[PDB]
Parts: sequence; structure tokens; C-alpha cells
Amino acid sequence: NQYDNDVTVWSPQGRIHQIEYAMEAVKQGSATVGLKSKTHAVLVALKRAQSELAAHQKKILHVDNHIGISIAGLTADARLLCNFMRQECLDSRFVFDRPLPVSRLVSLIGSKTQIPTQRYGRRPYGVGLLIAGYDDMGPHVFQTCPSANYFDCRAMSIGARSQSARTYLERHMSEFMQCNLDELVKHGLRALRETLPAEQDLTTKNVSIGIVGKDLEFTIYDDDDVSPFLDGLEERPQ
Amino acid sequence: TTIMAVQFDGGVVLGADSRTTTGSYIANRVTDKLTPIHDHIFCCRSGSAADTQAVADAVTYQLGFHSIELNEPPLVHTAASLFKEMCYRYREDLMAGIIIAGWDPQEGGQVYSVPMGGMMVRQSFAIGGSGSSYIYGYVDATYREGMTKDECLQFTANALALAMERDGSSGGVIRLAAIQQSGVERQVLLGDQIPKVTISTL
Amino acid sequence: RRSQLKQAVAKMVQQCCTYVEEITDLPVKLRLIDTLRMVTEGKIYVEIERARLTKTLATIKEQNGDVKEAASILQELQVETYGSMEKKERV
Amino acid sequence: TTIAGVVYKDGIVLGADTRATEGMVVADKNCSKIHFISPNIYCCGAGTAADTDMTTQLISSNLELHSLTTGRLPRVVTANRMLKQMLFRYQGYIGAALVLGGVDVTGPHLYSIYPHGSTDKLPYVTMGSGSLAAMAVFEDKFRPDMEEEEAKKLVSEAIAAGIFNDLGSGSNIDLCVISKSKLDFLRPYSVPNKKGTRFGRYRCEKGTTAVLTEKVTPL
Amino acid sequence: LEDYVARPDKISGADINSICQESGMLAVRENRYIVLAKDFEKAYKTVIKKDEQEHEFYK
Amino acid sequence: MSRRYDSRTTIFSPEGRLYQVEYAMEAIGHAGTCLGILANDGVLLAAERRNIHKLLDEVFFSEKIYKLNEDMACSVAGITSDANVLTNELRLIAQRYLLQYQEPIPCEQLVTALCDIKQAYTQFGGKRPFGVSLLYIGWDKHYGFQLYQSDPSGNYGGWKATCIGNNSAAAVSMLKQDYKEGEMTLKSALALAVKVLNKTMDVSKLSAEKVEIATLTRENGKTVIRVLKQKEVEQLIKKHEEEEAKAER
Amino acid sequence: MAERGYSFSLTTFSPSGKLVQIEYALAAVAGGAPSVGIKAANGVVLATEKKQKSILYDERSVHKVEPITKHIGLVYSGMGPDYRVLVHRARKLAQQYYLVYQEPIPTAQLVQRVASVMQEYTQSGGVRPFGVSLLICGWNEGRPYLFQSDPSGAYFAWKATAMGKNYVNGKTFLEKRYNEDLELEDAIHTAILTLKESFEGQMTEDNIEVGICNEAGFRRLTPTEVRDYLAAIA
Amino acid sequence: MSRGSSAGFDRHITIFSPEGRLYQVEYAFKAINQGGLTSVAVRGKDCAVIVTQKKVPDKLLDSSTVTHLFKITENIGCVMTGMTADSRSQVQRARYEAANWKYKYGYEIPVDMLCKRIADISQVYTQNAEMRPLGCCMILIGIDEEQGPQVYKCDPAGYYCGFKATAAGVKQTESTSFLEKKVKKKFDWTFEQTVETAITCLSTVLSIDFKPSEIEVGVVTVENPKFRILTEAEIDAHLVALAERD
Amino acid sequence: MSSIGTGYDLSASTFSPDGRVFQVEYAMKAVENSSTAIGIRCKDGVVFGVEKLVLSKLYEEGSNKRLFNVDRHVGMAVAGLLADARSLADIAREEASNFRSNFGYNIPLKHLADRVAMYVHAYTLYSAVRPFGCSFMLGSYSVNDGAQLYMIDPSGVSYGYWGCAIGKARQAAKTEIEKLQMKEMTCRDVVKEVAKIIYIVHDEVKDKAFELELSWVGELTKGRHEIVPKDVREEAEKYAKESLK
Repeated sequence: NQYDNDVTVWSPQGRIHQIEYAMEAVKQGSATVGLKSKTHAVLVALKRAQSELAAHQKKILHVDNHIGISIAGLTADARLLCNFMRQECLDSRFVFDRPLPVSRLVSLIGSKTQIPTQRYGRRPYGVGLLIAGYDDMGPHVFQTCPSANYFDCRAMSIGARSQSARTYLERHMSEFMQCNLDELVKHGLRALRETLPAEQDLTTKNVSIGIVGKDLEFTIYDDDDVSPFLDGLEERPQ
Repeated sequence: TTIMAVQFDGGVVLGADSRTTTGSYIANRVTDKLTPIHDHIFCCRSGSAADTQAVADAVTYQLGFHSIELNEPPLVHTAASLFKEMCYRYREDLMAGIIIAGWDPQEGGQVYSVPMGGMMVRQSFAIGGSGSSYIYGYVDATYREGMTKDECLQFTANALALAMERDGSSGGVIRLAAIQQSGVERQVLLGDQIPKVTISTL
Repeated sequence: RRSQLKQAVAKMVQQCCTYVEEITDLPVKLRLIDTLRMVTEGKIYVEIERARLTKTLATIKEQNGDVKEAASILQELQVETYGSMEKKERV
Repeated sequence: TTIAGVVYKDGIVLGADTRATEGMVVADKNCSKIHFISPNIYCCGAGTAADTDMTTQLISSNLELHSLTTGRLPRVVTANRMLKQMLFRYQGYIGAALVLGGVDVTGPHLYSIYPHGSTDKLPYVTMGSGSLAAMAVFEDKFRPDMEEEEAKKLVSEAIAAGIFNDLGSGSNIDLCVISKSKLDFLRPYSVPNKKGTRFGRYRCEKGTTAVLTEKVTPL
Repeated sequence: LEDYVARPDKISGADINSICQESGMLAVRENRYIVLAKDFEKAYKTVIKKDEQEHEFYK
Repeated sequence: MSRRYDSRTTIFSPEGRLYQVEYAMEAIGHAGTCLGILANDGVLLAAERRNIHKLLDEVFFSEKIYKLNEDMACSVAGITSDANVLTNELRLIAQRYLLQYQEPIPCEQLVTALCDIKQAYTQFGGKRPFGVSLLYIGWDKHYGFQLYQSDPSGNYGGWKATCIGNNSAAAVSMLKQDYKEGEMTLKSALALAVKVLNKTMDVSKLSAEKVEIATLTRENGKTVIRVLKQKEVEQLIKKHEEEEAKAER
Repeated sequence: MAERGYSFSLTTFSPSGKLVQIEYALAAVAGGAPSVGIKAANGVVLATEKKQKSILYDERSVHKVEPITKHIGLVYSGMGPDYRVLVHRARKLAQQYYLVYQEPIPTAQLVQRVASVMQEYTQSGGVRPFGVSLLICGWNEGRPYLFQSDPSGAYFAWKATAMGKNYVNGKTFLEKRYNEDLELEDAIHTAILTLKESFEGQMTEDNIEVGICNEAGFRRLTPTEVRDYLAAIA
Repeated sequence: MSRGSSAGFDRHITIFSPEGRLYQVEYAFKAINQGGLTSVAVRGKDCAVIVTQKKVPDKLLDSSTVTHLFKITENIGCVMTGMTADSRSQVQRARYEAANWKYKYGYEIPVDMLCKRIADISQVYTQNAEMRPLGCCMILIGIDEEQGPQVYKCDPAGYYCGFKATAAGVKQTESTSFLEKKVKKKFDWTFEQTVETAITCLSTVLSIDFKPSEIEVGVVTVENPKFRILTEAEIDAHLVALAERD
Repeated sequence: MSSIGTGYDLSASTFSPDGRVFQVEYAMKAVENSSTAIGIRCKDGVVFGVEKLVLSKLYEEGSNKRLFNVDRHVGMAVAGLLADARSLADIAREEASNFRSNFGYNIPLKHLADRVAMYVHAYTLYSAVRPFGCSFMLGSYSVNDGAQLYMIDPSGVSYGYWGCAIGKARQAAKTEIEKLQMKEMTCRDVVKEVAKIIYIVHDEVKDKAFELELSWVGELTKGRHEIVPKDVREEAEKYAKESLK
């Protein structure tokens, strides 16, 4: 109405309606699974295309050769936070020279995305980031929301009916740390299908793979360079 | 550059200092304070040159003023001496001034801190400083013993100040000594109008 | 010093009053006017209890030269407090 | 140009100077007032370059007026101290104003001497310029412990007589300025002992070196 | 009469019948036969009303 | 809230123009009138003060006509309040241009520069445009004697006789009727100025207290801007009696 | 962190030569305190209502008669906070004049400069103009002067004007009445009588406050003195 | 009172009403009433006393900012009356301004000047609605250096003037008239009496009374110009005396 | 409590006619829905306990945190809307760090409690920001001033505390702190006492299982805010289960 577009009107639960809308924006966006090991971090994201005479847009974006991000939601809102994450990580690398921990970086992002939620007349962003990083401790997958609230997970999946993906992840939680770079992707694939209908499984050109570590430099696999990482999947675990 | 000193009792301090504030070769005023208004509860021991002390003394008044009200009335010694470090930081070698800070904060017991003209802040036993403390360095040290007691501190401290004005070619008539407690800052005047001399050479 | 709120001080004053009239004749007459004054303050229940006290001053004072004074005090009180007081008390 | 000195009876200030205002080291004016009134009970004796003394004194003159009018309580020397302190420290040297500030403050009587740098110190008699010494020597003779207002006037006329002899730029009148809690005397003349005057003879040449040929009268 | 003007700092015309009604309320308890100065002044004191001028408001 | 109101200050309205700009013209209508007339050897300003009161002390003798510079003059038509700010901006601009230029400030140049500030507020800043139209009179060499008119709309105009303030339509025609192009000399023009002020006021009766008359006449080597004392205006008020006959005849 | 809120024009032109929101401010000064000002022609005297109607008043310096400088005094009617800023600003302005001229700010000039802020607050969004009107006195040009600066920012020139309760009625009584060629003592007596006509209730010396401007300078009359004047006249 | 009519966008803005009222200021009075704090202030010649109630939600407290007596400068002291949130922000602003005065003035500030600086700052709040005025009320007490003890009161707006005795809080007017009788009766000003007269008044208006521990009294005596809090002991000395006083 | 969703909260600079903004009242309501976070001041330190929400067995210490170190000696335990609590931690972290640069000593909590409470009130004032939606405690052990515990509400009141708790039942927990005398305790005994209260007070309607994470700034961590030592943690853990039974 106009009391739900005001960023200064709240529920009796003490929740601003504009923050609530902003979480859902993620959920209409495509499903992404982000997992960690003790040598690597893998970002598996689901693609989309406009036409058959087109290649799919990387949902894996290139920041640095040690940290990498994957988006789910609005691309334009994404790009402002992306310009912010690239600026901070590169800073860290020049000044400190430490291959930046994931854990410090997400908390500052949490501060910024919180500012429009407090501003009158300004909308929160509504993109979800699973930030994969590798520092000297080992890999971490942190998930930052359209609110401050950020998660340190072994594996996480966010998007449509994402709760179901977590269940597969929880059954193989320990395994992730032992498994290889190749397997971490295959366990990601098997989580990503749970979000989508059981009428459909993944295909080669809707999968984008983003691999992170400092035992390897950052790689984005697109639509046909996806295939080697892809093989080994189970059709709809229920 | 008159001497500054603060000698350790163990619950309050006694400072002692010599007077003359100088307008170059000529001494401009020898009827001045050596413990002017720095706050309303805090003391610093001052000498040196009028400008070197003053810039620092005021910034500490202004910061101290914020510190005292929010904490509840007494400020911290360590906080106060850091503020002086900042002024000195810019004017490193420009100002030779070094301030002798002595207090009783709510931190605990008696603390004597030496804020340098470099930018250094340290809590120690007792130091006496100035640009002329490379001159009365022996005299303080003989007086200075482990736990020099208060009654002893009155004679020792005053004497060090007396030794300074007579010998000093930057000293001058009247030692004005300052004893600081948690009650406020208290100055006393030991005369030298009347004839007191550190015994002549042959 | 203060009113102390009408209810609070009043309970205390009312209890001592009732006992004063009963026990003794002569020393009672001097204690009873002073205790009686304190109870006067309320416009609450205190009026009903003050009035009984007054009858006692009136007969005791008649014995003394205080007789002129005695009438003035009861006469004014009947005016002041018509009360919720019972008929036996009112006659 | 400005050599200033002050003395203490046991009160506040009679500030003295010999008059003359100079355009550089050439006299602009023989003897006109150079111990100054700020708004209405603070006075300043000056030394060194007179110039910095006037403008610093004028800002301070603004700020003490703010405190007097609301309080109805004496002009605050400490306020005036602080403003000057603040201006001179930033640069570490910016002009030379050697100033004898003096007013009886709301609580204690407070006398300030501001040099070229910053200070925060509190004496009770100061004599200023490079001739501080000449002014001090009259006071050290005349004034033993305790002095009176009249007596303090006699030292002050004498301090002003010494500067006139020491530097010829200061000349003529001895100005005495009484600064108190609520009595502030500015009267030019306090002692005529000399005076700069015009000639009694006249010679000037009229038309034997004069050359003219045109005239008009615009408004 | 002089006193009646003095006591309140705010009163208006409509308020004079109200303070008279208030004085009369207290007075009936006492059970009197006349109206005392005592009754008026208490009557002014309760619902005297805010000093609006000093805080903000009229001024 | 603030999002549920209208005032259409920076926002264009259905009209295609802002409310705030159009409203300012209405406020100007019921406030004291200012006219500038052209003479052959000078220019003059005559104004009705915003004071309709019967007793003035004359603390400030500029309450409508303020002389900015020794080369310029202004009048105020509108609210005295917005004038106060504008008067201070004018003493600086008028003297600044002069420091550089060393030539009497052009009447046109001044107004276009000022008009730019009037429009700046209405378009942006979220401030309303000043409720004052300022009537500038001045002289520069390359146009000659001038009168320029300033608006809150940022409109300027080159005039020879115009009036703004109260009952302006009547007033400009009345100045045209008595005074054609280049007709009337400075002295006779000062009379004409009072004659229109007597007729057009917010409240009748023209007196010394209600009027202030200013002359720009070029003296011997300098262009002299004076505001006439009450005494001189009075001699013009009798002159204005004589002038009524003269227009008709 | 940052503040927005209200930054669009709050003030709309009314056809009357003034805006709506300023017109309302002039009613505010009317419900303000009675203050009277009459120019005696050998000084100016200004008198103001001391009280804020609690009738506990204990003034020794907390006055509403305030010297700005050597020969300028201010008495006001309306708002307290709005007035304090004008007093602080006035000294800075007087002194601004004092630095350049070596004389403080004439009546006319001080008015032009105070008036520009009062208008500023109107046109701008998220601010409101003062609720204060000033009776400004001064001795300049060799003549005493008295000006009125209204809460709008407009100025009306007055030899005598009244503010506060019944201000409108106050101006007409003064316009007819106003006097000149008055001795200092008489100046006080006339001023107090005019104050009796504006101000209601009791007057003693902790109810009214008087200040005078003359040749010697502006000062503020002691509470004892005011009382002697008050008694004297009918 | 009035709630005002709009002709601007007056309703949520502080700008004028036909009463002359400012909407945000009137709302600032209701902030006083939220806190529950009421203060009675008395001026003497021995001392200036401010006495005010101390809020207890629970018995686990430290007294360093539970306290509504504040040191706004070492000699002159004050209380904030009203809503405690608005009070803390104002105290904070004032102290930075107070310290600024310390850099400028160089010494202990007069009570007249201290109230005047807060008043100018609060003029910034009052004119804005960008930032709402702070709906606390400050009574400054302290000994002005030559004049004597002074009690001045500033409103949320910032209106200040001198008074024989002043009050602030939930209701100014009712507290003042009670205090006015105490003022008429003008007692011999010495330490015990000025504190005691202040204490009796605050207790009569509430008709709840209190123990000494439940109130906080802050005095500025001619004895020590320092601003001093009596504490539990010293207040108690007055209370026991007061009981014996009629 | 007063607030209506229409009127007098349609800008964050609108003052309510009751004297307390609707927005601040809304900010307190969110604290009231959240889980209980407790912090009790001891004679030899402060012991924190905040329950860390676990929705998956995938989560590590980083997920759903409520213990921050504003300084590295000063702790912050928050309750209510996590999004605003973490942002105020970041500005606060900066504010502490600048203080340490200048001042150079373990900061006295009494100064922090005034500056932060005023900052929390500032956001109620201003249009570009809205009030903070948590109530938080600041807790430290220092030698400059000892053990200090303060709590700031989203109103922007600072009050001093011996022992406070904020949760779903703020009053029941505070009576329970009252019963026990921390005067008798040293920092070691306090860790046991915080641990039980968190389990009982909290009502599951949104949890599913929580992990208690506690932090020391005390004797065995030397005036810097570290997570609880292992011995202390185990002493604390047993008593909490025992108190249920």
C-alpha cells in the first residue's frame, strides 16, 4: 500500500516489511549450492539463457584468484555489492598481503546491505551471495543475505525450497572435508536438483562451476567446459 | 629551561620546580606559576619554554574535561599523558619541552608518568626532566632511593630545585614546588629572596 | 512534616484515639484533645470516630471550669459532621 | 613604538606607556593613545610590533563581551588568554604580539602576559618589550612588599619616563591606565613633561617656486 | 476582592463559574453557612492549569 | 511523512509550470509599488514603502530603495523579508564587478546574473523562489541610460518606463501615457513618479513617510546615486500636484 | 550518520504581501510577553515584562533586557531559544562593525543582517523562521533611534510601538501618544505608564524590567529604581 | 492548548500554528511525562539545592548513569528531568559544548553563561524537525561567582530566566505553587534548612514521600564551590532533623 | 506501549504525541520476541552467555553469533534483530579502535555507555536512519576500573548493572540474579550461574535446539575478551543440565 513501502513502519513483531520482501527476492532467484573441504571451495550455480542461439550468463563472477563469488537474484544490485567486495579484497592484498579470510569480509558486507533497511525511502538489495574463499586456515563458504545476517557453513544451499538440499548436505557433511575437488562438485549437483521439481534434473548447459583454492587459481566453467566436473551424479535423491 | 621533577612517595606525589619564564636572553617574568590550570583536579609539572608546555597543557585540559565527567570525576593518568604525546609527535625535535605528569587516578595507586617531547609515554618510579636534567641528573639520583618517604621528599625535592636555580643559567630566584593529591593541586613557595646558596667554590 | 497521604497516617491515629477515652477520666481530657486534633485532617472515615471522642471531652470538661469551652467544641462539631453516624450517637 | 609596563599595588593593574604611534620608524603621530580599551574594562599594554597586538586584542574584545553581558560579572582575562594562545600555536609563530592583558576576573584578579608564542602561565607583574628591564628597574626600587593605588601611579609614571628616554619613538606624555573591576580610566594626559609642537617662527616660500596655470572645481 | 484576581495565573471568564462550583463543592463538606476566602483560594489552586507561556504555546 | 504531500516546488505541475513560481506574483500584487522612469541625463526610481503606518522614525531610510553602489540603485516590490537577503547579495555583486570593470555597472548584465539565482532555487535546492521582484536602475556606456526589471521566474526585461508591485497593469500604461520614448527630462520625471504612486497604493494618501525617491543623475565626472531626504520629496509632492494638470493638458 | 526529512518548501505565498506561515508567527509574538519601547529623543528606553507568569522571579543578570554592546540593547517579545541566538549573533555582528569601523553596528545595519536569517528559515524546508520580534535601540548619527524587526524579517520603523498582549491596540495608542524632548527621569516614568497599559496584573520590580540607552551608554536599571518610577506616575 | 491547523505541512513539522505553538516542542512536554521524573529546586544564599527521584527497576544497578545528577562542569551541576533516553543524549551534547567553553573561556563557567550556551544549541533542535528536539528539561544549580547561589531552568525548547525557586517534571505548574508558599515563608538560609525545605516540597506534591536513599540531592555550597553529591549519609542527617522539625 | 502503523512513524524524524516515538517502541518489541542473552558482572570479571541458534548440523561458529568483542577487552552481547546488532557492532568496533589510538589504555566502560547510548538515540532523531532494533550489554574486565557491566536499550538509555539478562522473560531472570549474592562469588562460580538461566527462560517457538556459547573476560583470560576456557566451560555445562532436573 504505502505503509508497506515506508521503511519506517514496522510489524508488532518488530520486523520492517521492506527487509521481509528483500529476503524473498533470493528465493524467486535460481538455486546455488556452496560447499567447502579443507583444500578447496566449490560454487555450483544454476544458469538461465534467453534463447537457444545464446550462451548462458555466468552466475559465477570473478573477483580474485583466491576468492570467488556466486550470485542468486538481481544482477544490477549484485554489481554494486560486487564493486564493493572487489575493492575491499584487493585493498587487503596490497596493504596486509594476507590472502583475506572469508569471515572478516562478509561482516563488512553485512554493514552495507543493512544501511538501506534503516534509510527512509530506500529499498534493501535482494541478491544472495555465497562467497567462497581460501585463506591459510583453509576454505570457508559464507553466505550473506540481503540483511546483515551471515552464516559460516560447511555446505549451504539457498534459493527455491532450499531446506531440502540441506538435508543431503547434512547426511554427507563429514565427507566433504575428506573428498576431493572433483567430488565436492558432484555432491553439489546432487543438492542443487532437490530445490527444483522432481520432474527435472540438471543438464550440462545450465550448470556453471566456480572452483576456488590457492592449490589452484580461480576458474569459471561456463556451458561446455562444465563437462569434466559434471560426470558422476544421481538422479533426484528422495 | 627550568627543571621539572616528581619524586615518588607511594600514594601522592611531590614535585619541585624552579621559576623563570624567559623571553630569550632576558628573563621576562620570575613571578610566574609552574602549575597553572591544566584541568581542575590534575597536575603537571612545567618549566621548559612557555610555548612548548602550553600547547600540550591545553589539549589535555580539553580531552581531560571530557574524561572526567563521563567516567565520574577523577581521570586516568595514562590517558592524560598520551594527549601530550600527540602535540610532540608533530613537533618532534622542534620543541625540546618534556612535561612531568604526576597523579592519583582511579586506576589504582600512585603513578608517576613521563611524557617525552618525542611522543613517549611511560609509567615509572621517579624521573626529573627538562632540557637541563642532563645537568641535575646526579642530584636527583642520590636523593632517589626505593620508596623515598614523604617527609624525606620535602627536603630532597626542594633541594634539587634550589640546586637548579643557583647553578642554572636558565634558573632564577624562587623555587615554587607543587604537591599533588586527590583534593586538587597545591603550590607552596620556598623563598630564595632571603639568602640561600649552594656553597661557593674557592 | 507532610500529610503522608490521608489513609497512611490516619490508621495509626484512629487506634490510639479509641483507647484514650476509655481508660481514665482526668489525664485523659488533656491527652484526648491533642490526639483528637490529629485525626481531624481526613474527610474520610475519621469524622465518625472523632465525634464519639468529643462526647467524652464534653462531660469531663463540665466537671472542670472548661464548661464554656466544652459546649463550643461539641456544638460546632455537630454542624461539621452530620455524618453516616448512628441515631444513638446523634440524639 | 609600543613599550609597555605594569605594576601591582596589591590589586589589579595600572598599566603605563609613553604615547606616539609610528608609520614604521617615522612618526605618524607625535603622541596619541596606544594603551588600548577593548570594550569597557579590559586594557592592554603592548610591545614588540604593535600591529599583531591590536588585531588579537580585538577578536578577544569580541569574545569577553559575550561573557560579560549575560553574567553581569567581570571581564574574563582567561578567556582572552586562550584565544591568543590558540591563534599563535597553529603556525608555531604568526606575528609577534607581546601583550599585557589585565582585568579583575569574576573570581580572582587575573593578569596575563602573552608573548609571541603560546603560554598558559600566570604571573602578577610583567613588563614587556626589549626594554622590560627598564620598566622593571623603577618598580624594584620604589615597590617593596605592598604598595597603594597612588603609590602604584607614581611607579607607573616613572616606568613610562624611562622608555621615553630609552627609545625616542616613545615620547612626550606618560599615559596611566587604571584597570579595575568596574573603573577604567583612559585620559591621554596624566603627565605633560614634554610635548611635540609646531614652530613659533614661519618661513615658507609663496610664489617664487610655485607653478600653476589651470583650475576647475569638481564635487 | 483583590486576592481572587491574584491566585490563579490562568483563568478565563467561563472558568470563573467553574471555580465557584469547585469552591462550593469543598465548602459543602465542611457544612457551612457562608462562603470563606479559604474555599476560593483552594478552588483556584486545583485546575489552575499549565503555565503555557513559559514552555512554548501562546508565547 | 513527506511523501504524501504536494507543493510542486521542483516537481512540474499539470500546468507545465511550478505552483511556487506562479504564487510569488500574487504576493507581489498586494505589496508596495516600485517604478523606474527614463530621463535624458539621468534615470530615477520612486517607491512606495511596505509601511502603511502613520509614524515612522526613519532609522533606515532605505526600506524600499537601497543604493547598492555609487553606480547603481534598486527598489523592492514584494515582501521586505526576502528583500533583506537579496540586498546583501547586491552590495557585493555590484562592487565586485566594478573593482574589475572600472566603468559603471551595465544594468542588463546585473539582472541576468541575479535572475539566474532566482531560478536556481525553484528548480533545485528544494527552496521557494524569492517573493521579490527588484527594479534595477543604472547606467553604462553601451546601452546608455537603463532600467531593467527582475522577477522570481527568472524573467528579465529591458524597459524605459515600467512599474512592478501593486496594480502593475495600470501603472505601466500610466507611465507610457504621460511619458513616451525619450520625452521627459530628469526633474519633470521625478514629478511623474510621485503622481503614479499617489494613485496606486495598497493603502491611500501619499506622504513623505510613505514614499522614498532616488536619483541617478550624472554629475561632473561621477555618476551620483542619492536617496532624497524627506524634505526634498515634499517639494516633489507639491510638484506632483502641478503634474496632474500637466499630463491632461 | 545522516539526516533527511523535510527539504521541500513549507511556505506558500498568500496574496497579502506576506506568506501564510510567517503570518502565523506574528500571532505568536502577540501571545508573547508585553514589551514597550519609546524613543525619548535623548536616549531610548525599552521596558519588558520580566515575568514568564510563575511569579517567582529572581533576576540579577538573567534578564530579557540585555546589553549587546556599548550602546545597543535588545528587549523582545516571543520565544526564548530563538532570542538567545539573536543575542549571541548580535554581539558577533556588533563587533564585526567594531573591528572595521571602531564603532559598533548602527540600528539600521544590525536590522538588515538579523532580518536575512529570519527570512532564510522561511524559504528553506525543514526549518521554521523565528517567533521573535525585536525592539532595537541605539544612538547613531547623534540621534536616538528605535527599530522594529518582526518575526517575518520585514521591518517597520517606529518612534514608539508596543508588542505582546494587545499589540495591535498598543501601536495605535503609541502612534497618537508618542513624546520627545524628555529628561532621563521622565523617560522612565513615561515608559512605565505605557507598560501599565500593555501589561496586566501586578507590577513591583520582579514583574517588570526596564533598560535605558543614552549618551553614557546602555545599562540595565536596578530593581530598586524601577519601583521608584512606577510609584511616581498616574 | 491547540493541536494546530495546517496550511503548510504543519502536522508532522515544527512550523507554526495560529497559537504560535511548535508541534515537536509540545510533544517534548509529553516526553517529560513519560520518564516520571519531577524535580524541586530551591535557591539560597548558603547553597543551591536540586533534589530529584532516582529510578529503580531492579536492585541490580551501578550508580554512574542510573543517576540523574550530572557534572556539567566541576563547580556548576545539574539534573535532567524527563525521559532518561532524551536526557542522556542532551547531557552528551552539552558536555562537548562545555569542554569547548573550557578551551575558549579557560576557567569555571558562570551559571548564566552555562544555561545560555545550552539554550543556543537547543535553538538548533527547536527550529528543525530534521532532528526532533530532546524532550528533557534541565535545572542548572551552582554558585555564580559574585552574585551567589542560582537556580535557572531551561525547558526542552530552551526558555531560561531566573527564579526565586523552580520546578520541572511531570507538571511544572502544580509543583511551582506549592514551592511558592515555601518561598513566601522565606526561611533562614543555612545548610540544614535549604536542603530540608527542598526535600519537604518534593515529598508534599507527590504524597508518597521517600527515604534518603530514594532521592539524590546535589548541592553547591559556599563551603566548597565544588559540585558535590551528598550520598546516603549526609541526606539522612537532614531527614532525621526534618522529622523533629515541624 | 503505544504505536499504530498509520500515523507518527511515516518518517524517522516524526515525533510521537505521547513523548516516545513509535519506532523505538517497535524496536523494543523485536528484542522481546528473541532468545535470552545474559551477562552477569562478577567481582573478578564478567561472564557472558548467549545462545547460538543451530538450524542445521552444517553450522560452525560464525553462524547466528551474538558475541562480539567491540574492543578486544570489551565484549558486546546482543539480543533482538541481528541485522542492526551486527552493523552497530561495526561502527562500535571503529569507535573503540580510534579511542585506543588516542587514549592508550583499557577503556573505561562508563564512558562507552554514555557515548553509545547517545548514538543509539541519534538514530531515532535522524530521517536517514531508523532506531536500532536490539538491546545490548557491554561487559569488561580492566585494571583501570575493574569489572563493569552496562546495558543500553534501543531507546538510548544507559544504566549501570550488577547482573542483567534480556530475553523472552526479562523480569523472571533478574529476580533470579537478585537471589544469589555475586559478592560471595568469584568469576569462577558465576560461569555456572549464568549457564542455567538461559535454558529455563527461553521458550522454544522458533528454535529447534541451540548451543550455548559463553565468553570470559576474567581471571584466566587476563583483561582481554576470549572465549571461555575448557575447564570453566565443563563446570558450567554440568550445572545447567542439573538445574533443569
